[PDB]
Amino acid sequence: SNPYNKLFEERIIFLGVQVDDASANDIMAQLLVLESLDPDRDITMYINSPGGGFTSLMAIYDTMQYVRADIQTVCLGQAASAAAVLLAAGTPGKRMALPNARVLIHQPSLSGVIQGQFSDLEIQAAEIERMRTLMETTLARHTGKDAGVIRKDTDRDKILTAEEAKDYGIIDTVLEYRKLS
Amino acid sequence: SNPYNKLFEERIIFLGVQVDDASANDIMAQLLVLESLDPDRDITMYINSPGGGFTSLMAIYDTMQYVRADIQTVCLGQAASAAAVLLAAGTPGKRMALPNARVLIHQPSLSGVIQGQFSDLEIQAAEIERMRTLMETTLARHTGKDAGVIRKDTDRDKILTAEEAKDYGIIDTVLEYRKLS
Amino acid sequence: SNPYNKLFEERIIFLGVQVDDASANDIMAQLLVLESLDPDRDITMYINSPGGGFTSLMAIYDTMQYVRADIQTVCLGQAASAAAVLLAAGTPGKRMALPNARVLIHQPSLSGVIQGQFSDLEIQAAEIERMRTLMETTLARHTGKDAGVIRKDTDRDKILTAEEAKDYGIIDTVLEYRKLS
Amino acid sequence: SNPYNKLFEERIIFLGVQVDDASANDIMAQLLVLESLDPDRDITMYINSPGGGFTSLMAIYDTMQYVRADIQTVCLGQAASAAAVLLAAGTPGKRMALPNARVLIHQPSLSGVIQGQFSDLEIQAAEIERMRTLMETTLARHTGKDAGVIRKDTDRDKILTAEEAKDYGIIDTVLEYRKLS
Amino acid sequence: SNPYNKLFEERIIFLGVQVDDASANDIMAQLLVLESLDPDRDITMYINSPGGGFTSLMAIYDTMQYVRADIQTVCLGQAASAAAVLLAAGTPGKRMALPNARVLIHQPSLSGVIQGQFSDLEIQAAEIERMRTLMETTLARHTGKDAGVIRKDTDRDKILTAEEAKDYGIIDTVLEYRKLS
Amino acid sequence: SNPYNKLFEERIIFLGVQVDDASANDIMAQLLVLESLDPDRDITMYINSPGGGFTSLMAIYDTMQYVRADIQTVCLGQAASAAAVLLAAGTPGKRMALPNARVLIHQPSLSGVIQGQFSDLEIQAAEIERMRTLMETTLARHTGKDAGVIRKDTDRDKILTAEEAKDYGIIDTVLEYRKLS
Amino acid sequence: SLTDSVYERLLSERIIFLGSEVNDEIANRLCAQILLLAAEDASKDISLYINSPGGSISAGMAIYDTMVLAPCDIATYAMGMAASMGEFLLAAGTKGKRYALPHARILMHQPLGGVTGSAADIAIQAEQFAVIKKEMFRLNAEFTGQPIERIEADSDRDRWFTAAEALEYGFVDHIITR
Amino acid sequence: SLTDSVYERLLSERIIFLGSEVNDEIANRLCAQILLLAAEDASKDISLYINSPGGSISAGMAIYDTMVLAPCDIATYAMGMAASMGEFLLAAGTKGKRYALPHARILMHQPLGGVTGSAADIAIQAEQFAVIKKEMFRLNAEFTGQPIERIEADSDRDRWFTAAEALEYGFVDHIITR
Amino acid sequence: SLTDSVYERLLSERIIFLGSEVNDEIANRLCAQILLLAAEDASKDISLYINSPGGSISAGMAIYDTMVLAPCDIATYAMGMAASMGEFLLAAGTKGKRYALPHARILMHQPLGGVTGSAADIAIQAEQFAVIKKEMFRLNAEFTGQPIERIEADSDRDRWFTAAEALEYGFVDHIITR
Amino acid sequence: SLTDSVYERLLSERIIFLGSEVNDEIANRLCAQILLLAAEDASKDISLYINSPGGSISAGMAIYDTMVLAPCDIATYAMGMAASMGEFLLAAGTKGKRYALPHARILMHQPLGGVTGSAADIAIQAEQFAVIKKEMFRLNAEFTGQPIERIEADSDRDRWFTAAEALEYGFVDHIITR
Amino acid sequence: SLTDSVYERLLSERIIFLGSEVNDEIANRLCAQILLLAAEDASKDISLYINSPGGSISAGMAIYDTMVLAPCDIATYAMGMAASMGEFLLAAGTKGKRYALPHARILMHQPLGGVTGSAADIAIQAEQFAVIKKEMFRLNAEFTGQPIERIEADSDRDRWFTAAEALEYGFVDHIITR
Repeated sequence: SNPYNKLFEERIIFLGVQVDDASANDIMAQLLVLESLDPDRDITMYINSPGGGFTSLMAIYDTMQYVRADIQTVCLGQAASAAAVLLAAGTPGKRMALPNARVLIHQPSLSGVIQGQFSDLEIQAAEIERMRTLMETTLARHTGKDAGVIRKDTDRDKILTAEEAKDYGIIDTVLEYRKLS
Repeated sequence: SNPYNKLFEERIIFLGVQVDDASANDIMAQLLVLESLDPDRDITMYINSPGGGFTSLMAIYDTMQYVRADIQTVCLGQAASAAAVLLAAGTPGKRMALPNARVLIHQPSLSGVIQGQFSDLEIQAAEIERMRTLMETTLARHTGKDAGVIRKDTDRDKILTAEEAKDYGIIDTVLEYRKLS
Repeated sequence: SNPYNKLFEERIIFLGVQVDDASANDIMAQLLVLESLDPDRDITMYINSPGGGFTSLMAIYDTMQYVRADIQTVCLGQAASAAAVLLAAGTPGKRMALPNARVLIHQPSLSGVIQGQFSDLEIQAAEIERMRTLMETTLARHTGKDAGVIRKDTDRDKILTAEEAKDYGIIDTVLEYRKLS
Repeated sequence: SNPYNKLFEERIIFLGVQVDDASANDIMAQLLVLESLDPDRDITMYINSPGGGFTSLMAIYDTMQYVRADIQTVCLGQAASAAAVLLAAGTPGKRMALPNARVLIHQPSLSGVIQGQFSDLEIQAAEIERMRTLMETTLARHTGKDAGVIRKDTDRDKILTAEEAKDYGIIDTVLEYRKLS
Repeated sequence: SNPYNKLFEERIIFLGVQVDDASANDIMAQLLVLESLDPDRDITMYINSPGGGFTSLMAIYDTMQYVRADIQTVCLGQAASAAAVLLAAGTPGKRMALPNARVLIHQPSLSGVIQGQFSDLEIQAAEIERMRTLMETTLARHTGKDAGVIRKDTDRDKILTAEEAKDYGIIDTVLEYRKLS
Repeated sequence: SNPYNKLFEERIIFLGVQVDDASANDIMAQLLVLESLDPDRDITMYINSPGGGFTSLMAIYDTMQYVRADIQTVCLGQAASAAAVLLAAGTPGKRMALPNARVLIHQPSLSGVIQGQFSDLEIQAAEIERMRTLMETTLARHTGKDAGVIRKDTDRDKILTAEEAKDYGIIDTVLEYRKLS
Repeated sequence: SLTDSVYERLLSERIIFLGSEVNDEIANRLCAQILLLAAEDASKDISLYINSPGGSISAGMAIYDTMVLAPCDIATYAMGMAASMGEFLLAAGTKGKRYALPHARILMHQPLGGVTGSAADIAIQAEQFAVIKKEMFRLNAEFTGQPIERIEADSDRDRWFTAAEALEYGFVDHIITR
Repeated sequence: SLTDSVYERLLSERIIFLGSEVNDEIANRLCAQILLLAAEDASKDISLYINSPGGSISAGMAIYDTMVLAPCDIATYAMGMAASMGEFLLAAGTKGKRYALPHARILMHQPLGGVTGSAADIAIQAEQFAVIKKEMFRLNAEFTGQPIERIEADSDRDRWFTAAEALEYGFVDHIITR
Repeated sequence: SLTDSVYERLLSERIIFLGSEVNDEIANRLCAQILLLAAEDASKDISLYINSPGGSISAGMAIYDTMVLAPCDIATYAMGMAASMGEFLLAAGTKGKRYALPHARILMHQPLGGVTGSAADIAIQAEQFAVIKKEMFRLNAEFTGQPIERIEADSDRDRWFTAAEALEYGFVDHIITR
Repeated sequence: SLTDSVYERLLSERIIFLGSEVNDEIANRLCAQILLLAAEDASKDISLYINSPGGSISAGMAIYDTMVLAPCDIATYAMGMAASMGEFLLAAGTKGKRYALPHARILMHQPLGGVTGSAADIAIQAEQFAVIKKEMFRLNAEFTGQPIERIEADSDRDRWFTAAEALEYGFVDHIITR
Repeated sequence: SLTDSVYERLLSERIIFLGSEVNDEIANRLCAQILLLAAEDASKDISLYINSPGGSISAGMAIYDTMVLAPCDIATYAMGMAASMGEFLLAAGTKGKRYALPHARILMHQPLGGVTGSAADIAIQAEQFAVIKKEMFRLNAEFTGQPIERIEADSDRDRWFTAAEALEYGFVDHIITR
């Protein structure tokens, strides 16, 4: 079997560039299946992604918190926007990142049910404020920072290094390199 | 086997973004197969979708009510428009949603047999009133609200939170998070 | 195995949106195979479709009547135009529909051998009258209504509810819901 | 296995809408394989098609006559133009059609090696007369009608019903329906 | 297994419409494999094709002559242009054709390494004369006709019937039909 | 298994029209795998191709010389431009070609890292002179001709016949035909 | 453009052509031409030539009100089709000046309105359409001298009139022969 | 545009060309040109040059009625094809002024009408077509001086006439040579 | 458009260019230009410059009959290709006025007619083509002063004539040098 | 179009530009301009400005013969490229009037002819090409005052001449400086 | 076109704009405009306004030689970018008449030449490019009054000059303020 499938056998979910609502459903399907196979074993989620739709990433967030097995999160590469919520969402003591990892706190982009309401500007601006509120609130619950602080940083597109992400409360540890020579 | 297929083995149907008449047939095929495999075991349907065609979602609704096995419904993410009917349609005591789930009551969009009748405006407006009547009636049967109340909310695009959805009669419980740390 | 294939094992043919001459051949292949596997066992055909080409749906009609095994028909969702003939064509006592099913009697659309004859208007209008005659005649043989009555309704795009379809002779029974709570 | 493959196991070739030179080769491959598997067992060919290229349908015709096993032909739906030759080509006593089957005798369309000869009009008109001669001659050998009679009907796009096709010599029997109720 | 694969098991290569340099490589791969599997058993090549690139058809020609197993050739349908060389190339006593087969002797079309040389007209005209010389020479070696005779016929697009092809030296026998009634 | 895969089992690599950098990697993967499976057994490479990118064909060249197993090369059809280097590169005594094979010595085309440097004309002309130098040098090492001689022929698009290719040092033998009649 | 050159020369002869669609773009072009000709000289007639399958009901009404406010008689001619709004316009020319050529075909029928927007909007557009259509039928009854009941019985069917029948019915006052 | 410039200069010489299609767009352009020339000077003839495969039957009838109402003789010339409606028009020129050039080819045949809309509409369009076609045949019989039975026997076959035959048959009064 | 401006200025000098295709559109444009120039002043010559690969046989015949009926001498020049119908036209200019430039290339050959329609129509188009082509060969024999047998022997082969050979053969009366 | 406006104003100053391609379309446009200017006033010179990569050999010959028959001196200027047929034309201007600007680049080379049609046609086009090319080389030898052997030795190589070299070689009579 | 109308009105004021690309098409348009203005009145100056990223080196040289041969002073203005050939042209205006506006940006840099054709052609185009570029640098050294070594040191780097720096360097004689 190809990797990804070997990774699934090892209870590893790899979250990549496919961040459409359509793929969010695959991540949720993977979490639901790994929990039923063995509720007492950790699930590792690797994150390397340029954010994604906020609505579907919140659906993943609730699934991750719903599931009984601990989920640990590892940031490889990128954890932009909304993926930073999913990174912070892992079980405390198990949020990890590699040294050149970058966590990017951004306002969520407009997506979800934006089908074609007439007052698109009043409605979509309202959806944006709601999404920003959820991102700020959700990160505050998982990082320890007041939502007001998170907003100030979110509004400025603050980008955190793997070490800064610890100080900001997203990462518990920065993974060491293992140099054999 | 990949999830989705593992989910089917566990009697779980995952209803996502594929909400075309063509996919409605797949949901019905899954319900018909799970019932014949074991009529006495519950079927879990996970719902995360931006509505869909009303005509084909009503075809699913009748299949769900036809089937002898209890169907329980879980809203992950979205249950827009017409998917809210399918969410309400699960067996009472078994309609569930995650906290950031949003149930969106909207008038059904125009679809189905809209092949090219000459008087498209008189006919399609008539189809719309019929579809609205079915949505309002169907939700009233499953939520306890008078169809007249549902119409007032439907006409205003009311969006319900997972908790509001209980008060509105769509959800029996809001699923708890399981925080291990 | 995925449903549809499980349905075939159970002798169920699911007729959906794929109503092209190319797919009519698949339905006929399925009927021919199920009959040879066991000529004495019923075949269930589920119908949910926006009509289709008349010529190829008549080819299915003859195959259904040719086959020794009883074919029972269930309307889920739609049975528009020409699919209503196939619905009526099931063995009497075994034509069934769900309550929100709609059977739509329409004149057949122009298809089949319309390759590019010079006098397309005289020829295609002649094909249309022939197709209308077959639809009216075929429904009369299976519904009990005079072909003249069927024509009057066909010309007005009459749409039948699952209950009206019994009165009109297409459906023998309307399937009950099985509410467990 | 899916039908078509089950049909092949039963020595049934299903000739449909795929009537390109590319698919003619598949029909010939199927005839060559069924003969080698068992030269003494009948091959059933089901025909439902809007004609096709004449050149490649004649290649099938010769393969059918070359093969030692009897080939029986059943017209389902259409047997337009050139497919009527293949229908007539089955072993006498075994040419069959369903009641709503239509056999359409038409002049063959222009295809085959029409690569881009300079004098396309003189050459292609010559190819047309040659193809018409082969169709008329081939049907006369299998129907009993003089080629001159066939030409008169061919030139008028005569369409035969399943019963007329017996009188015209293409069909030996029209298949009965089997009504169980 | 599907035909074509059953045909390969029986040591049959079916050469069809796929006559690109890319597919010429598949024919050569098939000849090389059949020879190694059993060098003493005949390979049957069925030919039904609208010529193809001359350069890649000559590559097949050399492979056919290189291979120790006898190769017999059967023309079904077409053997246009360059395919007539491959037809003539089979082992003498084993070149065969069906009665409605047509062998078309044509000048080879321009292909191969025509990448974009500046003097395309002088170079490509030179390639054409070289290709014509090879076709004329190769057919003379396999048909018995002087290359000068072949040129006179080639220049006039002479098309041979299955019987004429014997007189012209391409076919040793014309295959009989096997009429069982 | 299909040929190509049967050819791989027999340690045969078939190099065709797919001469992109992307496919060069497949040829290298095949050489690396065949060597590890059995370092002491010959690898046969069949060549029939319209050159390709020079940079990736040199990557194949080094892999071929790196590998411990003898590689023998057979030219079928074409060995244009850069493929002539790979043909010459086989182990001496084992470079072979069929009689209608043509080896085309051409200057290499522009490819590789041509991403969009500003001074494309000075840089790409420099890459061209470097590539020409490698082709001339590499052929001299494998053909015995001085690189200066090769340049004179390369600049004139000299095309070698299978016999001329022996005199020019690319081919050790021209393969005989095996006529059985 | 020969086509536009010919129409400008004809516009100077006070002749306007309606050759297609009667959509919003065509209605605005015709309204502009009627207003222009009336502005240039209100003492003279305008001749409107119709050969059109028809179009949107609201577009046809814009043309009609412009024809009415313009202070000049408008003659109308059916020179092929005068279908749906093409008929409405034909019939709306002034009395004694509605003409048809012998092979003209007049179709009194209704527009389809057209469905656009969300389900919520479609349900509203349909009411405005029903109102406009009711006025179209009232006006056709007045133009032809028929009971409104006949206008509805005929407009709800695809009933074509020959030029001779169109005259008898009241759409046309005269048939032009030579 | 040289093409449009040449046609405007010719229109001023009272020459109209029908070079293609005879569809609704072409018919409206020709109708506009005939009306314009007759309006400019009704005392003079209009020369119509035809080189066309033909087109829709209703488009050809619109041109024909315009040719008839226009108060001026119209001469017609077959200068290549005069096929289907192209023949109808050719034959519809006035008597003594229908011409063909020696290598002209005249095809009396019928239009196909054309199939559009739903099955319900196609079945109706066919009746209107049959009616128009019957009138086309009556008029060709009158134009050529033939029994209507011959017009049908020949128009239902793809029967081409040489310019010399077209004259004998009555489509053309004179062949132009020099 | 400089291109169209230059051609209008040349048309006023009574010069017509045939630079491509000889399809139905080109033939109608050239026919219109010949008729226009003859109408403007029939006492003067028209000069036709040809540089064309040729085209449809029926298009070339339309141009030819127009050249003949026009009451004015037409001079023709081969100023590159005069191939197929381009040759027919070149050769059809009047006698003493057919010219070629020294590097002109004249190809007497036949058009291919062209295959369109259903098999039933193709079989008919071919007969009309054979008839037109037979007339093309008769006319080339008359234009060049050759037996028709030579016209067929040469037109059925891709036989190019140099300007000097074209003169000897009779396509051209004079070669223009300076 | 400023571009076309500028060229019309220049054409009135008897200046013609060849800025690209020398394909059949460009050759016909230039031939038309040369004929027009000579027709307007044959007592005056025409100045041809060349900045072109070249093109088809037959297109270049059409321009050349037109330049020769036109009864007026033609001056030619290389104001960038004069490549292939661009050189042929440059060199074909009259003597004492062939000019190059100092940074002009002149390429004596051959056209590629171009491959079109079936293998049977390609083999024929190549012979006509070889004949035209042989004449191109003869003419370049005459234009430059070189042995034909040098013209072939240089035209078969991609040999660029600087403006100063082009003068020494005989393509250009003068270099224009100020 | 307002854009072309404005430029024609400006061309009559003897003002030429170079707003983009300096490709072969732009160079031919500018060369035509310079030649036209000088032809209309050689006693007056031409003002060239430059706002361009630059382009092909051979296109810029065609414009430059035309500027030089034209018998009239040419003033040049940098009114945004004068990059690469845009700078070459700016600097090539006559002395005392090279201007920059205060926010102008001047980039002395080299063109890339451009790679086209087969590997065999690319290797040749590069030599012609190297030769043209060497001349570009010699001319910039002469235009600015710099050692050629500085021109190379700066042109081989993406070194932008402010308008004030461009004046000090010698590209510009004056800065225009008001």
